Amino acid sequence: SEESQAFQRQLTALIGYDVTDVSNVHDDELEFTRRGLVTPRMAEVASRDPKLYAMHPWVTSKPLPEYLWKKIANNCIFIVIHRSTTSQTIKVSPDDTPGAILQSFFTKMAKDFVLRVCGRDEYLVGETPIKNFQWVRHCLKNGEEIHVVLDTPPDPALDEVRKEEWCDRKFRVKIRGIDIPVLPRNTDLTVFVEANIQHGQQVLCQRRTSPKPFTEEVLWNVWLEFSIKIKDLPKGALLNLQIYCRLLYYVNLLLIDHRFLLRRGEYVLHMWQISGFNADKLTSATNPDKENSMSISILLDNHPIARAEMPNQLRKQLEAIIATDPLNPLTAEDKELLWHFRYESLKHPKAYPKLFSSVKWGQQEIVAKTYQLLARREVWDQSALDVGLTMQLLDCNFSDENVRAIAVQKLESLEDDDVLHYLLQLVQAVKFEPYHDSALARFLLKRGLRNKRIGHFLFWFLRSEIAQSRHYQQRFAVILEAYLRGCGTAMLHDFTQQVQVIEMLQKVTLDIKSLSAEKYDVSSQVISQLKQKLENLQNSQLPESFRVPYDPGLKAGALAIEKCKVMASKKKPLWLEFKCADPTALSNETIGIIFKHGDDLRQDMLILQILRIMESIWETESLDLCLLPYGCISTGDKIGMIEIVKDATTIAKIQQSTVGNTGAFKDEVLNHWLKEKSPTEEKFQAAVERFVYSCAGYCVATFVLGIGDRHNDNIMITETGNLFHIDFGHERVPFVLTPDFLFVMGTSGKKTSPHFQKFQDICVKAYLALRHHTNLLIILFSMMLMTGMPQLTSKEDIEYIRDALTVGKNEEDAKKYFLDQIEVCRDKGWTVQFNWFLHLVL
Ligand SMILES: COc1ccc2c(nc(NC(=O)c3cccnc3)[n+]3cc[nH]c23)c1OC
Repeated sequence: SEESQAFQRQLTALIGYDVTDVSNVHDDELEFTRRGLVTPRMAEVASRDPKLYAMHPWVTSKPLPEYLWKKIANNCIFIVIHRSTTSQTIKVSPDDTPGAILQSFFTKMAKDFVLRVCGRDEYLVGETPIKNFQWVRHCLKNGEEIHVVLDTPPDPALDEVRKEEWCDRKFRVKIRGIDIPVLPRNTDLTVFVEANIQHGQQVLCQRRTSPKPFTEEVLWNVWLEFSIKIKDLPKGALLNLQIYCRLLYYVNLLLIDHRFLLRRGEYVLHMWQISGFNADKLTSATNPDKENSMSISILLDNHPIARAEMPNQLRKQLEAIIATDPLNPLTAEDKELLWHFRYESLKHPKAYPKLFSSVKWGQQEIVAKTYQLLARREVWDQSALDVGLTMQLLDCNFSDENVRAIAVQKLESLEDDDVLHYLLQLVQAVKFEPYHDSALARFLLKRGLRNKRIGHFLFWFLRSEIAQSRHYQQRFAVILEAYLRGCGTAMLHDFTQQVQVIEMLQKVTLDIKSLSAEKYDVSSQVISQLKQKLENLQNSQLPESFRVPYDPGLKAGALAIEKCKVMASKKKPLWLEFKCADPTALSNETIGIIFKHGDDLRQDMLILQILRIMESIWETESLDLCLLPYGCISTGDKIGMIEIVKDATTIAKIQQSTVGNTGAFKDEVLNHWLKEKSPTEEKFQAAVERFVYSCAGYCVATFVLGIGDRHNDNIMITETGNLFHIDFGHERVPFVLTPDFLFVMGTSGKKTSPHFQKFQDICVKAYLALRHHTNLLIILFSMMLMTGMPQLTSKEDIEYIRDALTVGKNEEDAKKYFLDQIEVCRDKGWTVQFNWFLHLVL
């Protein structure tokens, strides 16, 4: 058809990659997966409720934390309804449904409709108590009043989805040879090929070639015989082919394909080059740069596939192995114990990761028995979702389809609320699937299509990776295409505007980093063309309005060209401010966006999301630490959108206003600065308060993730007392608790204080609360390192967090350890901060 072509061309542009193009393939797994995804997509599209889909109530089943109940001192919540220029305030109880509210307002004044929040595409509707809406919980936490407009439900027809048209030999590979157009480097060290049979980052078996000269063309013409039988290869096994002299080049080929056939025949595989363990090392994708890249050539000639009583001290040993954290290596002795007593091990949902990584995947009969084992899934199926546990089964240690589906099965009882929390890490976990079609991919697809807020973020998380990693762009592009094919015409339109806006702003942030070298002075000569360039696009190019990618409820309109600037940084970010598109917005404030180029913007995403998780983990134990994890979305290569928090300034800038000299710091400017911004001694008091919580929150959070040692430049504070770290994109100090912080805390040097006793109190409460979730945190950390960073040590980088969380200690030792950290920051005072300036001559 012809309109099926126009729309494909559309999808391509939304995606930033062409899923039909086939220059860089060697089997049809990608196409097959496009076909396979049609079914679950269509099922979820037919299944979802029109009305609730269009309105996407954002809701939770969690209780209201004690610290938000305190703010309804009366069992009544105030809601303010609007006509056009008229308004009225209604008393309501926290167990009231928005249904029970519209009628008690219609009975109120009486001389069909829905309540949507003023200034936003957000809605209070569906059978949920209003205490349970996220907007309502945000308004309470922030002391703001609930503003809502009476209007019509959005026509569900706007989400119209378009109709779619659619034996016993040992294993052996021959290494023919290697080639690369341009070699010239060091000189001539030897070079060899190493072949691994791999399953779940476990090497089943390994053969090398002879060493030989590193010329632009090397040849071996050898059969490498492996020790494994063909019949013993498990589904998901990779042939991992590596070049040394030392690891220089890698590529992978799936030994068994998406059709359960053994891979046979000739290959010429274009390899990836090491930079100078991580998720990139595992990809089945070949390098698409056919011209510059090293290739290897190989031939595959080789086809069907498809209890009693435990003694006492053994149980103790078993149970002691199970109580161990996810990063304690299992001894051979440990593995046999788990395996031989597998059935006793199946009663402990917690044993599952260690049990399934006690399996000899390279023996067919053992795999069989493992599959018979997972048929008895009573205990697993009946245990409560432990997200931590489930993530472990989706990391690089598990390549078995059946082990990974019981993890995914567990994810099914996450409510949208929790999915949104884990959504980025689940997307990144797609990098550990052996095949493009997975239970995990389909979970994401389904949940994305069932809820617009999940859909939206799923679009950007996938597009973020599609634009910046060649290693996985093909896989993620197929998943996104599948998504965009069922999300609906209103969302496609919405997406199209967002992509147009960031693309236009790219041709801008583009030509501007250029105009002043690295000299930090920003000429008005340079803000000349910025303003000119913005005016340009405003007429007949730049969309009327766009959904703010990191805050999808909010609609940005026209630039406020006057307030736009180029920021002072060595990078040259755009400081952009937009008008709100929504005439019902209560405020007149601008939407400020930093548009930033030339940095790993994905690590900032990873870190910020872990922060949000940490807040929720704190929520489950009734704590509020007033983090401010600002919005931040990667749109493409080295480059994206970042939310500007209002009335906020850098600590550094605060230190450079009164005086600003060369490495000099003052203890009282911050405190004084808070007073000058506080119009009442009251509001001043509320500030010192927020500072104590926010300061402690960042100290703990940041200690734990090992990102605590920051320069002043990258710590901010709001006029209203909220501290917050920025720019996580990659003597020492565990965190930033400097004398200027301590002076706000009404303390100095040796002595104590009321606010400082509190600050220590809150740190300890918060720390030991994360230690209750030790395992979840280690798995997120570990996963972040593998799918997020440069190079990292499978036992060194990752183990930082175990020591940071002080694994294996009683609550008392741990409190001590953390309180010692506070003392370390005290001793060093201004030292490290000063060092930065010192070194700018080293
Ligand atoms: C007045 O200058 C700023 C005001 C608010 C800012 C702000 N910067 C923010 N973030 C950043 O500048 C930033 C840079 C690179 C990577 N991530 C975050 N940031 C995140 C939330 N709010 C803000 C301001 O510039 C220093």
